Amino acid sequence: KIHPGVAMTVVRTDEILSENILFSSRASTSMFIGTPNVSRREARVDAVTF
Amino acid sequence: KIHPGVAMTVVRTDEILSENILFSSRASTSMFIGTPNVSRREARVDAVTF
Repeated sequence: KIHPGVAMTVVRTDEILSENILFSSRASTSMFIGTPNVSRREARVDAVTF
Repeated sequence: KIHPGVAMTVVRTDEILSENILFSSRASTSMFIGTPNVSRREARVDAVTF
């Protein structure tokens, strides 16, 4: 336990799970929404999937 | 053609084509019958199979 003639600096990164807030003003972003589309995958004997 | 000192027993199986009679009583089973339905399977360079 003798000190050599050179000192050190240590560096280590740590990770946090954090819970945030988000403010957004009124009427800030504008959206344009379309009508959706259907399409049927071919017939499976017991069920049909759209 | 001298007898070796041991005999042998030979086993064969044989197949017979035959006609048959099947008797089934009255109302022995219940058949439930669903509607027939169609779906495409391939499309080759020339034709389409269903």
